[PDB]
Amino acid sequence: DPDELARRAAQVIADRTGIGEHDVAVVLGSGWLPAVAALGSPTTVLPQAELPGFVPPTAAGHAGELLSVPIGAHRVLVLAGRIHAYEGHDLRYVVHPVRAARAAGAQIMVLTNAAGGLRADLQVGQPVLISDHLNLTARSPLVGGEFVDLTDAYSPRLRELARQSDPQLAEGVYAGLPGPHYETPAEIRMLQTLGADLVGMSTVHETIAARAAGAEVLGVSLVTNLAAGITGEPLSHAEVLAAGAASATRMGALLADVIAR
Amino acid sequence: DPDELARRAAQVIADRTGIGEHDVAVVLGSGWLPAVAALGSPTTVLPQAELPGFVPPTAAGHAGELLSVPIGAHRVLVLAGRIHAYEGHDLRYVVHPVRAARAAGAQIMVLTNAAGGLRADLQVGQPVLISDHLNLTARSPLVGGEFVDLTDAYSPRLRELARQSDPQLAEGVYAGLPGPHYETPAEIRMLQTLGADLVGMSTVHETIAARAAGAEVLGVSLVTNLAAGITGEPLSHAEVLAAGAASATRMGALLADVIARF
Amino acid sequence: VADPRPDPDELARRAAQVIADRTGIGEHDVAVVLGSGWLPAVAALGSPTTVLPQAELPGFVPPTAAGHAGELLSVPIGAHRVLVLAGRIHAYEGHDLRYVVHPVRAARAAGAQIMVLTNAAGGLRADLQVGQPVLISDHLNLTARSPLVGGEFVDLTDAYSPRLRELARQSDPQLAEGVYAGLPGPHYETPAEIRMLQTLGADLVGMSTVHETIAARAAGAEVLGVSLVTNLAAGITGEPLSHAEVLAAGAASATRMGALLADVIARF
Ligand SMILES: O=c1[nH]cnc2c(Sc3ccccc3OCP(=O)(O)O)c[nH]c12
Ligand SMILES: O=c1[nH]cnc2c(Sc3ccccc3OCP(=O)(O)O)c[nH]c12
Ligand SMILES: O=c1[nH]cnc2c(Sc3ccccc3OCP(=O)(O)O)c[nH]c12
Repeated sequence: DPDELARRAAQVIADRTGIGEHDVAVVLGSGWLPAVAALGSPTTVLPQAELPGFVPPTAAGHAGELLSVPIGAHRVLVLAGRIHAYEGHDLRYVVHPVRAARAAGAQIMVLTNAAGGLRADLQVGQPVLISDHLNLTARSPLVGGEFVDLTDAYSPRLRELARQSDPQLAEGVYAGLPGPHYETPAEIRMLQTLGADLVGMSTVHETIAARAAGAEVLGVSLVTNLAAGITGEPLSHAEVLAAGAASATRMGALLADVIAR
Repeated sequence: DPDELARRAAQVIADRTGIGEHDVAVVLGSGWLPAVAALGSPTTVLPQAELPGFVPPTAAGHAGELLSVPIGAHRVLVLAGRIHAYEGHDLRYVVHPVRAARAAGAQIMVLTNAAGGLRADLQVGQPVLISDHLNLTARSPLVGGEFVDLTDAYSPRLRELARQSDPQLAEGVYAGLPGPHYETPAEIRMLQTLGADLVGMSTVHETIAARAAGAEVLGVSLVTNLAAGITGEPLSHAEVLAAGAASATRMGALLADVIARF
Repeated sequence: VADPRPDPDELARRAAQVIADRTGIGEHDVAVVLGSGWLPAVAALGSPTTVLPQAELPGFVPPTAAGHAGELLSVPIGAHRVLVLAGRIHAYEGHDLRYVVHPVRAARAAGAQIMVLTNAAGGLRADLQVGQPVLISDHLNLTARSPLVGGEFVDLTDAYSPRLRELARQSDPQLAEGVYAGLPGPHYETPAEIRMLQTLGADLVGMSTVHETIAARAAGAEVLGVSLVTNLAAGITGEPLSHAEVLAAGAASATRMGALLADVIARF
């Protein structure tokens, strides 16, 4: 049962961290690990694999670690790594970390990801606030009887708080696709026609599950590339990884400052 | 085998209703269930749970009802309560009511549903004829070697007969999505771009199955809410049940008067 | 009844071994998959040195179309040894995508560097005629599926090699190109769905190819895609044609396109 597995996970988290309740959770995606160094000093770090119901992250740069971090009056559950629908897991396992974080007390989820830019004026390494999403997976993490409203799924209030730390932050609609193949240029033109600004392979189900469980969501993409058929700056793979790591390191400090309110 | 479970269901329907043949079937959506109280004078009520093929092996709670209702010269099979794709069951169970009804002689399927309104002229509590659909589920109820042309899937002839009962009935394109989450405002703007007037969580597979089985389809949406991000108010299942309950007597009357014209 | 879930790479290796043994050819550098309406193309490719039933190869689900569909032919074309798969299986038949893309993976394991993937399609774009062959410039995968599993990534830029389209147009410079929308099927589209597909940039609509292209690119093969327009899509206006006119136009185009592919492959 998803709710009971979430309650068991939250019990182990409380016991292993010695913290009764974490009021904020952060899921770090691909390219986001460098944010850890700037978020704060962890009081506990443990493998996700030792938590009930957690399929260990396997994607390159997903540590598969949970960090407990004090940030002002807040106790922040940091999930360094997530699992993806393209790994073949039932969506109940994909959204279990978010349900476990809610059961551990998290009222606000920061969901981070890597994304393709669908606009030629986005830059590799640019952080982009998620204004909304397009679920283009033909799936839901919810079952019969769970009829959840996704108006303001990405809290306007949280984007406003982020812009108090960096008022220049861009925003965009994130298209969640199944993957794991990348898009054809014709698919990228279609996504622009459907009103998407960003493309990736996570987040939409985690957002739906977070809203169904009564949590507010702040979504942040790191643009790792311009999407198929959009020509962008000639960068080496080292320049792409370096630009991403520098933004992820800066965004850790920004998230710490925003969470601290 | 879907066709054989349909045939066995039709045999039991004939035996328990004492009616050899039903020429019309009505599927009542969430938001149309209360209309069963106001749709003619039912002579027989059968539990779907006692009919072959109706309940998925891992079905949740109690199955629905089937009623036999005389409406004009017609004997109507009314399916009160249905299986949705969002419950996770094979689409054979979503479309079994349509296939069982066809095997019992139904040449016309009235498929009803609740919908979010996208087109500006469509109001909460308005019945809307379905002109066409967008299947946005990436699924089909048909298996290999079952082909069907979906040109005029929603019989123009039946929409014209409905308009003899109420000549001001609007019509719109219905987008069938998986659900059960409601849409983001961004997804609603996308659906407007793709030409949807209505959004919901049923019907598209039942329509495909009906056409494949040789039945004509009338689709009727009740607008239970404006689509996400139009008012800015959140959406709830309570709105669908509330709009259905309030409209039940009107919608029952409409379905009776339209079916009488078939 | 149970699906054994064989490992794709090993099933492809074993299939390529049986293909080498039964054809007496160690390597096939080109593969051709002939879709619906494409059987007339077979004779113009050349004289086959081996013909065998697909069903006798490991991992091959037999195509449902019988006769000369469901065959593998080994055909010499210039300096090349060409693996011709007459018929395919479809996602609508309900099989796991590993079976849908297994023929392409088996062909790659037998040495195929280039895949020619042909299909039937409905025409959306105003200029397209029933019977017209159309080069695939790009695709829209509208199935919400992938034939790739966790950790397998592929860039689908130029999935349909511009080089191979240019070689096809050297053999017949009037060949049109268009974007193929791959749908699950097996129902055909409503007119409203077809107006949607036009908005999303599709010129052609069918029930195959997209997963085979993804699997081909992931395995390192170049792809040439060709649609035969068998019908105008739902709601698309055109001259009324009889069933006989439609079928005859297709068969004559398939014959010509067989000769064109023989000439193009000789220049690969
Ligand atoms: O162009 C692009 N198309 C589609 N997806 C992307 C991504 S995200 C991505 C891609 C492959 C694997 C994992 C990914 O994300 C993991 P997560 O951060 O969401 O946990 C970047 N660029 C593109
Ligand atoms: O705005 C909307 N978006 C998407 N679906 C809807 C529905 S339908 C619906 C909603 C909740 C639960 C079940 C529903 O369908 C059952 P049925 O009537 O088709 O049997 C109304 N409004 C919207
Ligand atoms: O209008 C159309 N809509 C959608 N699909 C089509 C097809 S393809 C097709 C249809 C039924 C069965 C199989 C099919 O594909 C065979 P293949 O050549 O890809 O192996 C033609 N016309 C339309």
